[PDB]
Amino acid sequence: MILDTDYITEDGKPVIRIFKKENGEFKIEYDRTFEPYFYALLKDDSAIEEVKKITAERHGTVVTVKRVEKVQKKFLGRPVEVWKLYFTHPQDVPAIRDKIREHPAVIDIYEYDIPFAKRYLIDKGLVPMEGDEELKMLAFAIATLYHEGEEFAEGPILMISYADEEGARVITWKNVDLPYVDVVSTEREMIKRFLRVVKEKDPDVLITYNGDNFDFAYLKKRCEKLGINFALGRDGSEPKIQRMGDRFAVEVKGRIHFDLYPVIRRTINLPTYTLEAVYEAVFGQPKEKVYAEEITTAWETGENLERVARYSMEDAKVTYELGKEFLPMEAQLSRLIGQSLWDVSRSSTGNLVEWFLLRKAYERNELAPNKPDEKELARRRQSYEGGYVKEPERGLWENIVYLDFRSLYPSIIITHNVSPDTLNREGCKEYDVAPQVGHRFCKDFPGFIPSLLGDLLEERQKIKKKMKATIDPIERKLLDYRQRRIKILANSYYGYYGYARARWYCKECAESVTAWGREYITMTIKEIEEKYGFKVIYSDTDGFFATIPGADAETVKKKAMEFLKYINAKLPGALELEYEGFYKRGFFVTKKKYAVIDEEGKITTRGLEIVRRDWSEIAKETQARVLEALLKDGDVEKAVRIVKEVTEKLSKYEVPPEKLVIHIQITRDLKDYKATGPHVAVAKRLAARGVKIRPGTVISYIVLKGSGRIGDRAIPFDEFDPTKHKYDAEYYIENQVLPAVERILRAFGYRKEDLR
DNA sequence: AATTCGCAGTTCGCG
DNA sequence: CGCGAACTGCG
Repeated sequence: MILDTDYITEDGKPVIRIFKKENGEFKIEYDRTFEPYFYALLKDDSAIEEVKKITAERHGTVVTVKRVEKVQKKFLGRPVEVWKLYFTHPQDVPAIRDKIREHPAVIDIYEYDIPFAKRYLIDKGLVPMEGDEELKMLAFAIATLYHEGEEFAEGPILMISYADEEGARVITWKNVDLPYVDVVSTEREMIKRFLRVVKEKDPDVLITYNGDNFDFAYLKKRCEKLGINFALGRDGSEPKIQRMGDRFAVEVKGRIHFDLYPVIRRTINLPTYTLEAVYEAVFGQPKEKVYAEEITTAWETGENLERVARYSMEDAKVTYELGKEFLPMEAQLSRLIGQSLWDVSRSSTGNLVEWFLLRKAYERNELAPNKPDEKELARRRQSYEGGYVKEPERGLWENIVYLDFRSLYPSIIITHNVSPDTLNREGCKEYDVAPQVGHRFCKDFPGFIPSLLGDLLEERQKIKKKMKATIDPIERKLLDYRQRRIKILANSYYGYYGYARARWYCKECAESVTAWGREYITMTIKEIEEKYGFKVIYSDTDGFFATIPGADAETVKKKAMEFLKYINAKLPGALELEYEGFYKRGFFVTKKKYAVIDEEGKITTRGLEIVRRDWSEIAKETQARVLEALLKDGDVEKAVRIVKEVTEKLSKYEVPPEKLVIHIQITRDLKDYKATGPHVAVAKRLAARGVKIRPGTVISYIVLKGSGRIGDRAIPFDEFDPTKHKYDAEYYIENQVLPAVERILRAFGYRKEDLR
């Protein structure tokens, strides 16, 4: 199993290291034969010996073109000849590429920004995380001494906890009377003991929660103050702290540093991403938070350190359990994309698609288009029309079916062969023409993307077959993760086409996909209404809700099935309309906001305040209770009574403050805000006290009694003191609870004033 | 740093 | 000074 690749330099030459786990044994394979390269398109082929002779400077060393070679490649499906330029060292490419490009005899250069170690995985056809290897995992966490106003890591680390399959332990340098606590005499001894634990356990994976931006940088700065060689890497190196623009990321050579924090933020939608909230959401069990003020207080007084150590132990324990839950899924992502788990677990959609495509392009001798520079990025600013959204027939409906297309956009891409290499390609026998926008797509050969998509969807079906047939629980589950990752990847191609930073950006492809989607859904709506007598209540992009106004539940179901047989005989290629479900009742509030109830009483909500982090729990819970009384009991009277009891509890200050918290993400640097809403106001005051506020921070605040601007009486919920602060009961009535329920209960004649 | 589609709370500036 | 537009966030 390949874990990662990198390179080191030996006598001026790159040596690739392949880090592997084979038969339970860690191995480093060295490859001295791989040459960095990129491609150049020349106006005339005699110009090569001119550019073959260009040189650059790399702090000290002159940089030469090592050697050149003419190759035949495809570019967007058309044959092309280019010069492959080889170099001695990968750092030669950034030093020289701008000067080779600026040459008047060079039309353009290509594949000039591919990191050497990732280039190696692609060109050698190596796929990380393949095979039957069990990885040894170890989670760790730290507790630090924090004082408001101090610089980062001016205080000592107080405890280091770690956990694996054998249990969890805490190292600390004060006496704590617990069996899982190991006491050493100093902070230096604690770090050194932790280093020895990691060396002795020799894990393949180090799991942290936000270790990229807290734990390792804290450890590093203490190790600098204390004179510790923090040799965590299997090659004896220190953790390598890389700038990723906004934040940092930390590598441990020969291991996989698996930071759960970027993984969870991209995998689950939670109102906040504290370790306690993530653990409770994933496993359903509570985890108690101990705050920095309490930790520092316990350390300086020497009292109740057992509580701090138990919290520290539990941090490591739940980090391990979360690592066990999420690492297998990320390993399948790594195998599918063909890049290291470290990389893919820190990457966004656009990057992941692009790395998959670069590997496929290499496999097919397709030269990669370049990323856009500034002038092209501005040229790609234009938007295009998206999915069709019908204004709902608002209100309460009975006996509804939902019909939707199976994977509408992937079906369109495959059926109509939508790809930048087939777009208006001249000379073909056959074309499909996008409605409205008119783009033509050659059908004579499978386009690059449709071909990859079709392979993906076919592989996913084969995995589902192997899953049901396989006789192995571990294999069955890894297959499940793989088919889920394939679905996400296949569903990512449409948006990637419209992504202005994409190498294979194609706005014509993107808007042809949406145009066909609009044509299929609106034509299907027309057929069901005109030929089958349905009333379409609401429709959004790839599906619609419909009923037969005067009909009973069984009539609606059966005629829906008849329509499906009718319409699917008319739909071309991979387009397929499917029966998604029957809902006894549904309430449609606005576009993209509705709730339905199935025959077993399960309520599904979409777009409603109940799902949003920026609405208080008291409002969300009231909306939920109103929707239960309407959809399940058909009892408007009960729903109104519910609202009146909630508004009465608020005005008597009987609601727990925890149900009044509003969670809102900070999305940018605080000085970049043109306007200051309440969460920005809270964040700015926290940053004034020295608190680290970065994009992605979730501000959790409560609105206090007073008047004027909400932001002027908003405070972090952590600071809420029910003895010195009064929450704004009227604010949570008038701005939270009543707005969330009013738009539902208006359909039955009630105004806000009859609910207070 | 996937897309376009959508709703709505807060703040503020304008007649 | 009530109203709407801008800003903002998150489905």
